[PDB]
Amino acid sequence: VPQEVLNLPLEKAHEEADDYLDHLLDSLEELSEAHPDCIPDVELSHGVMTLEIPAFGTYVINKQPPNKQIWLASPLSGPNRFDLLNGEWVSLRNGTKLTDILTEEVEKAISK
Amino acid sequence: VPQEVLNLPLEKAHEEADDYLDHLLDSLEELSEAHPDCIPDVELSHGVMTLEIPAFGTYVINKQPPNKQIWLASPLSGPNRFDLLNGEWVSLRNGTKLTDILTEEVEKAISK
Amino acid sequence: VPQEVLNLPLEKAHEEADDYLDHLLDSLEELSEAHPDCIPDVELSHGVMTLEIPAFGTYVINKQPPNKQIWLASPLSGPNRFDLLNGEWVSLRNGTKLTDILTEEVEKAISK
Ligand SMILES: [Co+2]
Ligand SMILES: [Co+2]
Ligand SMILES: [Co+2]
Repeated sequence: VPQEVLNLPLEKAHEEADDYLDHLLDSLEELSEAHPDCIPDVELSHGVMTLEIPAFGTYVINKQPPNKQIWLASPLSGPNRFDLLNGEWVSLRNGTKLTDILTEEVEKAISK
Repeated sequence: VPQEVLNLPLEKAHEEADDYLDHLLDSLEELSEAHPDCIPDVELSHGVMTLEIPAFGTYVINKQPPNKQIWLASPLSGPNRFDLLNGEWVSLRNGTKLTDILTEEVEKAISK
Repeated sequence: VPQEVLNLPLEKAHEEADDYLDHLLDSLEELSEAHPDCIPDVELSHGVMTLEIPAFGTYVINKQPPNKQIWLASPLSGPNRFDLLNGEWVSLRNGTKLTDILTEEVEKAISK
């Protein structure tokens, strides 16, 4: 019934997971230079993001319906799922930032 | 297969968000007296509740499918989304009770 | 587009609730010996598990779509719903492990 809501420059919020992934893509395809191209490819299609790291295998990162929201399948650290706590994404299993998991794993490759 | 469950005075639980909103409506349309009618209207239709506060703009409060459950769009403090912690509703972003956000904002109007 | 993901021995993850319930069933139908058969039956069909405890009434335990995931209806302690925290399931209301609720309630029967 109210109008003084839809004459605002109105907008559907983003999906909180969607926003993480897009920020990860340009953070990661930027890191897709600091390899001797031994982390050669990262692609994101429809909330599925694949990350080729030949040293370990291939990563798959998902948007997922909840008992939680972002799903990580690590060729190295295994599978894990994450939901928002205080505005960072966190393992339901134990509570670790996936930011940290990815961070560590990515840079364990740069060593090689 | 068991009967001694359905000869109980049986009942579908409520939606936890639904219960919050109904409690907010009579808490707020009661506060729709303690204004010099400068918070003139509050309506709740189908899990959408609008709150007119001319001083700031119009509030919209939603039931929402999860990465969390109650969605707040504040003409003043902006958007935010909330899920249950220990039986109160809490910003996924930072962890603040929306009870508090609403409380503060409502009474920042009573000042005027 | 990537193959070196689907020539892995691939697998859909389980539902975190599903895994809890299956572990509860054999933990409970094992306890369906340590009664003077006064906790005579426990059945699990399609993510609905019923538990007959004549002393108190019948329990129903559910897989549920979220503002949380496992739903408990206790003939004794009432209803409650639970989501993962740090890999254990926890009352949204107050934060107690349902493991504990069930544990206590089950063994309050063994007293009799
Ligand atoms: Co969480
Ligand atoms: Co929460
Ligand atoms: Co929780």
